Amino acid sequence: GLTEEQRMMIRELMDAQMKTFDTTFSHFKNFRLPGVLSREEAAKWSQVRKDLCSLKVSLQLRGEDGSVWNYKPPADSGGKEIFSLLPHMADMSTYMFKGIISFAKVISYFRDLPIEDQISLLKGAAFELCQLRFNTVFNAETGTWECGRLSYCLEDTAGGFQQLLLEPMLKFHYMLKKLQLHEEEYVLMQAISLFSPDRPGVLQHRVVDQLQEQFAITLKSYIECNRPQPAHRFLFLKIMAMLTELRSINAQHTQRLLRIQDIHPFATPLMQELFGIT
Amino acid sequence: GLTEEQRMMIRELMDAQMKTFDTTFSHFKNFRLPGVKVSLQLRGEDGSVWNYKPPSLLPHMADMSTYMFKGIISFAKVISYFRDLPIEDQISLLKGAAFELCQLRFNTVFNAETGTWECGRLSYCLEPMLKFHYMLKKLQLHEEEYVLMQAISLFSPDRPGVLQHRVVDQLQEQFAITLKSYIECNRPQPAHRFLFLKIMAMLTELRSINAQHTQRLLRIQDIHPFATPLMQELFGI
Amino acid sequence: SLTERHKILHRLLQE
Amino acid sequence: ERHKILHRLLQEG
Ligand SMILES: Cc1sc2c(c1C)C(c1ccc(Cl)cc1)=N[C@@H](CC(=O)OC(C)(C)C)c1[nH]nc(C)[n+]1-2
Ligand SMILES: Cc1sc2c(c1C)C(c1ccc(Cl)cc1)=N[C@@H](CC(=O)OC(C)(C)C)c1[nH]nc(C)[n+]1-2
Repeated sequence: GLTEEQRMMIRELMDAQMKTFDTTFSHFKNFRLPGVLSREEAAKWSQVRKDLCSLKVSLQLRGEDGSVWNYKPPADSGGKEIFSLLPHMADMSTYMFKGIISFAKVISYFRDLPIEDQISLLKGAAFELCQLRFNTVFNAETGTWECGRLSYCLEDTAGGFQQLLLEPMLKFHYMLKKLQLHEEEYVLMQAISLFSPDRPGVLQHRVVDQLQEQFAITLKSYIECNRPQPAHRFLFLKIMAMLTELRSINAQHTQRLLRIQDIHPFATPLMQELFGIT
Repeated sequence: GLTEEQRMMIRELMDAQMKTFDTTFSHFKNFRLPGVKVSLQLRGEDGSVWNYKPPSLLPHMADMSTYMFKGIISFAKVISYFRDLPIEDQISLLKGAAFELCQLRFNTVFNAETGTWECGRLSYCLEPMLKFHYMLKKLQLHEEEYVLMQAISLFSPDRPGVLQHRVVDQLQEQFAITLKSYIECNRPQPAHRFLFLKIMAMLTELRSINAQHTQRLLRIQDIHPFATPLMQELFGI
Repeated sequence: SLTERHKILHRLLQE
Repeated sequence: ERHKILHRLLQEG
């Protein structure tokens, strides 16, 4: 069984999640939407095109009457149009980041850390925790993140499923969903991600490293206690490998975000702080 | 192979169509939108598409119809034979033919393979009205035939309130004779057999569809208000 | 007669 | 001051 120190750890993480994750997105109310009836510089525009072509999503808005507005983005012509979704996604990301900051704030182990390490941990893990929360609303049968009345649908092409697996962020979401994790495993993953001692700017490397290990030990014990099936022999290491992949996707997304921001400013004030944009 | 009077008649009609039919809906603006069974697609210049799937659309359609009606009033005003009529007969003629000329203009953007009226920036995807549209489209009419059908409908002497019946009747006959001559001298392929008489029959069917729609809307407006001020005038509501 | 009941239509025809 | 919004969000209850 789990130790009571461990059962309480999970209880505090789960209460934090319940209080700070708007799973129905019912309080995401104000956001921008794409309009209705709307040398080195050129090399930078080229790379950003290849960044933005990596993830093609359509936006679905479902009304309370059952009607649906579907937005299909334009195909890459010669500029501007490739950015039509960026305001909306900035508002969506900023909304999610506020939720992650609120999650970290209610964790005892986080509040007790020096504030500049709190800031450093959040700047390094914000995208990762948002993606972990996004995985819980990912419908792998429809390739859709179901965000209440909003839905983000992967645009299906000629290659089908195997084409989507070419994008590391997409392969991440499919592979994690297949692990069929419980809410408790998800929230422990978020804690291990948040308390990464190796983020830039963390001074108390040893304290965070020790806390990260206690979350990892609690995750290992939870799996042993509630999933005794020999089918889950390596589940814990499989989760950890997903976290290693999330760090690589985090680095690539940061680099991509920065390039897009250079040629077309979109980041909200909170995003600017999280990503180091002046 | 037309007389100059007839060849001129078609020129004025075709120039009027070109100047008053916003085929792309490029100037349709400030319209109400569903949620803000017809499916609506709104296409931006960038190639982006907003699609509305139904479960509310009536306000939008009233705005779109009124826009089309404005184009049809503008069409009539730029035709010499219409402008020379007493204003009261101009009004009576436009009240009786507005729905018909809009449906004729909508038929020219109708795609019968998809059941979609493709109006540029707007598209409407899917009744005797539907039947009319599929049957008219099958005739593969030219712009010249459509615009003459619009004239024959516009200059209907039997419309309620028309006073100069004979003037309007003699004008209609001259349009109908010009249509007949156009087809004989410009369309010999056997698919277009009896085309003139077939068009004249479609116009009679459009007359009945117009009657049935007016009666429907005169009753619905009592319960659900949607008609724009101009629609209320045109349909006698 | 028709002119006063059709003020908008009359306006659009005149303009 | 580089993290004014983050500081405020962490301070609030
Ligand atoms: C404007 C912004 S802000 C942003 C993104 C964009 C585009 C992108 C993104 C960036 C680069 C490329 Cl090439 C593709 C997407 N991803 C989202 C994740 C998301 O909200 O999308 C899914 C819901 C998972 C589909 C995200 N997380 N954190 C941030 C800061 N962003
Ligand atoms: C609210 C309104 S106002 C209206 C309509 C609706 C719905 C309908 C209509 C009414 C009844 C059904 Cl059974 C179907 C459509 N049609 C339009 C024109 C239209 O949309 O044409 C195509 C369909 C594009 C050819 C039209 N013309 N004049 C009027 C008064 N209306």
